[PDB]
Amino acid sequence: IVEGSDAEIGMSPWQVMLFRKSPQELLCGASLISDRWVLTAAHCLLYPPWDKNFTENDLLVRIGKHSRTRYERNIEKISMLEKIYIHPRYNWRENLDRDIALMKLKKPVAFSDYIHPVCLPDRETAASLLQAGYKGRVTGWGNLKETGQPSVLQVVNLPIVERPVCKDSTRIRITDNMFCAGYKPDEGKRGDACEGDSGGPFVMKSPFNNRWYQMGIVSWGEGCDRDGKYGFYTHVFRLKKWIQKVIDQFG
Amino acid sequence: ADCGLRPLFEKKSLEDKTERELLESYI
Amino acid sequence: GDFEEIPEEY
Ligand SMILES: N=C(N)c1ccc(CNC(=O)[C@@H]2CCCN2C(=O)COC2CCCC2)cc1
Ligand code: NA
Ligand code: NA
Repeated sequence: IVEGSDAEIGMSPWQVMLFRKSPQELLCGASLISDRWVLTAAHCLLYPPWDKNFTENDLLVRIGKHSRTRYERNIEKISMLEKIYIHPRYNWRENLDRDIALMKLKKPVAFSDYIHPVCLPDRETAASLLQAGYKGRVTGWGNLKETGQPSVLQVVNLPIVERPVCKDSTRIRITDNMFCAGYKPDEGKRGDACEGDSGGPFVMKSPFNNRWYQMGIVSWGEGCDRDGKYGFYTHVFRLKKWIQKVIDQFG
Repeated sequence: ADCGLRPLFEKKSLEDKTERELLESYI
Repeated sequence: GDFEEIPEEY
């Protein structure tokens, strides 16, 4: 996260760290959507141009964390993967369309003050909150700058950007399964997601029921916090049918 | 279910330091 | 790593 701030304790209790077993380092962010399911970006797990292809046994999930590098004894929970599900139309070849994957945990995680699931949007919440200018929140342990790494979880609030501005900011083909967020040069303020923030949540607090909903997943961008460029997020509600099918079929 | 309600904030009626920035953008 | 070692159990 670039130009963000340190998170408060328990501010993002759905935040998940996907952690490489060997060598032990940060892989990506992710989110807790129930006591046994974690949502992340597909590219975190599979991305053939970079020879990236992780299997279940390659990884651990760390939940309830604040510190990036520390083992937070009596606070974090560390979980094993039962199974990974990648969207079958995930487009790694061209533009990261449908950049989403589910992970099932070997055992349910115990909720606590620091560990708690985020909501997934319904059609009406999505319609009312995914509007240009409305701000969401992105969190993660990734780089603080494009060209280092934070001591604790970072947070930044960013406005959703109009689809024409999103499209005109890049040569990449943008799809209905993505949205972009960030400030304009003219707006002054700045901030962005960056490498290592991948697969973490873009959340918004519904003013209707005061609950936090995950509307996006950190997916891609060109550089980090560049003027005239915007971060791109997987549109969670647009892929919700695949999400429900997986969880229903695989419980 | 109890999703999206944070034990150290919503469940205690405490607000974090910048959630009001989001609220104010919901125009 | 820059990372603290996790309990061997995991
Ligand atoms: N500035 C941001 N908002 C931002 C956020 C997340 C990331 C990490 N993700 C990545 O680096 C992803 C995965 C492989 C290529 N990639 C990219 O960002 C750049 O590659 C092209 C984007 C569309 C297809 C590929 C990079 C940047
Ligand atoms: Na364009
Ligand atoms: Na920018």
